Amino acid sequence: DLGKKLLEAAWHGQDDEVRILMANGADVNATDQSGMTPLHLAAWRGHLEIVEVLLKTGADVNAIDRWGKTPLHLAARIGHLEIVEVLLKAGADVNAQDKFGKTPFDLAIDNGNEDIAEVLQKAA
Amino acid sequence: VPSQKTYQGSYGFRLGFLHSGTAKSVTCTYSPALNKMFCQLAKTCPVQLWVDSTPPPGTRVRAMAIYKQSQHMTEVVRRCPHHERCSDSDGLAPPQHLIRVEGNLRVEYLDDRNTFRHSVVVPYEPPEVGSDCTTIHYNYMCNSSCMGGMNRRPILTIITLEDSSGNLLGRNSFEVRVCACPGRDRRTEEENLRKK
Ligand SMILES: [Zn+2]
Repeated sequence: DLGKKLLEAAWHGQDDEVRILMANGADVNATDQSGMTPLHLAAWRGHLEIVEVLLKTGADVNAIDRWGKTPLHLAARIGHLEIVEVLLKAGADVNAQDKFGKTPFDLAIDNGNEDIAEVLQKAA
Repeated sequence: VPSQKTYQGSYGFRLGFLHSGTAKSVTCTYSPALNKMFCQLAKTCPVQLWVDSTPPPGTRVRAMAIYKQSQHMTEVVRRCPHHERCSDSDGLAPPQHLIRVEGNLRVEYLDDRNTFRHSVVVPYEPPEVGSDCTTIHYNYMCNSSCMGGMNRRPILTIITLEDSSGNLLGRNSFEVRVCACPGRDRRTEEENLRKK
């Protein structure tokens, strides 16, 4: 199952393996046990180039995991500034609330990521 | 027989590894395509714990080896007699245990009273400030080829997140080859996978 392999390749940051899997049409909308898509996983780990290729490929920028988080939630929580910027440009929803009622801005605040919180507030 | 099933659980538990490549002198390297770590005997093997939410204080992290092949899975993974008797303990690890943790004075080593399986367990601690994951430094104390022990049989390492009473919170696993030339062997096994 190429979707399962794409999830793990995106998580571990294997650019070459991500390229081969997508060249074989691996499902960019696959979800892991936590409901995370490849875009979620690359946004969590900080793999900017994989985030960008997934966005060029019809990945849902606002897909939600089992806790209601979007990829922008993850990038804002961890503090991946460049990924936050590309997700916003691709249409990430700044108002999406997870199952704790938190927007990405709220997670940026909660995790001390000041610059990202400023970026998100100007995009509100 | 110990479960090897991936179970990310309520805390969203995943494992991460370094990007170490396949150069001639590499000491530990992880193949995502194989979900397999290649490492040299007794060298530091960093394993990253990634969690979507922080498990509570009192959570513990256990590591245990099992044989990957079904016909060997019921046999306890142990060090070979040569290495068991070579007096190389750090003073914490029993000399028969394959998996050690380095750099953690709160490590505990368990010999299961019923199954006789070995495991090594540390307290879970959240990431250090600035960090996104908790790293544990494992050491593997026999080569896969050790004839009195693993005798060229592949093993899995099972990492379990447990509460203070031993209940399951999350589980992940990866194959391990302990060998002289991890970079060469990773490159070889990844090329073989491309052919098959
Ligand atoms: Zn040995």
